Amino acid sequence: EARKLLGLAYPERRRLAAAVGFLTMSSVISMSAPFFLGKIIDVIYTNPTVYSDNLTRLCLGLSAVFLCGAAANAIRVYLMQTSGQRIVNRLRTSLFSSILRQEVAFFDKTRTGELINRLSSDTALLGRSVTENLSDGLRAGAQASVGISMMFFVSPNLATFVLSVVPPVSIIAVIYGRYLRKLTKVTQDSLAQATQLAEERIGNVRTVRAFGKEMTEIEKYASKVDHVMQLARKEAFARAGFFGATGLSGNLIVLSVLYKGGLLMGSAHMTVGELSSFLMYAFWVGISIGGLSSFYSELMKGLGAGGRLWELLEREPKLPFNEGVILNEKSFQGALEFKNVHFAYPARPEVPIFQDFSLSIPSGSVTALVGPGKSTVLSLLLRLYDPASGTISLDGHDIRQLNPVWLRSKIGTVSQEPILFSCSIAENIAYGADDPSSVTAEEIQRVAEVANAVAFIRNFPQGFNTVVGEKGVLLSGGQKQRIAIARALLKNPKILLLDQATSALDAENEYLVQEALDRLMDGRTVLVIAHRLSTIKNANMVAVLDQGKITEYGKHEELLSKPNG
Repeated sequence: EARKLLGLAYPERRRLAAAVGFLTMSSVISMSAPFFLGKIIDVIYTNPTVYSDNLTRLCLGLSAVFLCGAAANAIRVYLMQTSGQRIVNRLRTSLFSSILRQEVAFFDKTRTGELINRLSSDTALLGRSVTENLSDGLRAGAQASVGISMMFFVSPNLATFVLSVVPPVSIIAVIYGRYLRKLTKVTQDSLAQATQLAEERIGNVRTVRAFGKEMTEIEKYASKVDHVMQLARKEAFARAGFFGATGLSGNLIVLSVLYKGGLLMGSAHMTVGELSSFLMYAFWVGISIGGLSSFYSELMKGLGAGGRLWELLEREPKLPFNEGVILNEKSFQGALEFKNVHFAYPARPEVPIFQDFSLSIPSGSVTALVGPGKSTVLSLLLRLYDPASGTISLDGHDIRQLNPVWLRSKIGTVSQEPILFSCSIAENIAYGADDPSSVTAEEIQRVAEVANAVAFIRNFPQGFNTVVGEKGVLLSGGQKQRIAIARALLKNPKILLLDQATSALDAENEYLVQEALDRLMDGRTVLVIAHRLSTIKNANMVAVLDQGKITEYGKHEELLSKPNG
């Protein structure tokens, strides 16, 4: 905890030291200002002598001290703010890397709102409570120490009087401040309860009107708001008492401090300037107390934010993200098998997902699953989740030992409703390739021509640089699926995993989709998951899944003449 907070400021060792030096300089040459003002006043009022040549020099000299204080304050502010920024940036980048490196299963139990809030709000608190708050704390502490210590040096007898009435009175103020707060909380609770009755009923005007009971709601609300009104009166009385007592006490305390200082004769006589210095120091101490209180509150909030931020950066990923082996050397075309895998979602272990599999995929096949949960094979083949009780083999060797990046690069998937990123079409297509920057302009046009997407990609109102997304230029479903079809062609997937929408679409544009969605059967091992009979009659195997198991694993001819039907 506290040991790790020192680590954050370790990159900034030289910047922060200068800030503390300039802070202490400013405090020193700012708490010796009341002392000189007393001398200046005594030059002209306690005994005027015969005060025009011994006054210009003093003011002219003190102006220089004021200038130095201003410069020191400026430099301190600049250094502290820059250090805060340069710590917050590092925290933000490291937190984003740690979050993005984690496994998929973590995002199921954690909402995006919490992660975004940690990414923006809490980092500001953790970067401000280690540099831009300790300066204020140190300044407040120095102010209080120098103020109280030097207040005894001017008049000890009057300093023991100001520490016998101010302390006990301020104790009552803290006690009296909680009564008003609890009364206000009570009134606010009653108002919230009354409002919760007026939001439900407006939400159900249809049912409150069928029976004809509408006025009765008006009297119920009237009674509730009257009850809220009566409790609010008891708050006003206490507030009036507080205001009167606080004004009277302050005025009488100042008058009593002033009055006593004129009756001290002989032993400790107070010239005009010394009284002014005394009063200034009292004010300074009064400010410093509130400074300390604010510092403590801010420090506690900062520790609260740090408690949550100090966790994601130190969490081990559940499954390996790198450090694998790539066999390559060709001799690999979609030859994968299953060994009766059993697993449910890690998010929900209640209902089973896959209880049995005996499915095999050969080279140059258009094998097609069918049934009624069958879409989760997509998740398994790309190594996002992990089998619980089973084994997936790819050309003898299993997919566990392989490096996930190369495996996910070779396997390419196409769906019906694809997520579209907020960028130009000239980039989204390049997103498939290994290097999105190293793409020629004509390659995008050629790929659009292959997928027949030039009808809209070239002819935008903003051209190729159109921002595509849910906002602004809304692309149609057919076009936004044709762009996805064109996306995967650049990475040359040896295994293609299509998908079928249950809801039908317009047949006017169906020719282009039928020329890209299932016309990509260019010798690639394809596991089409569809329901149309055309794919069933235009493929090798039509294996059927039902009740979490594989029943039929024959070609189309064998399954064509079912024993029952």
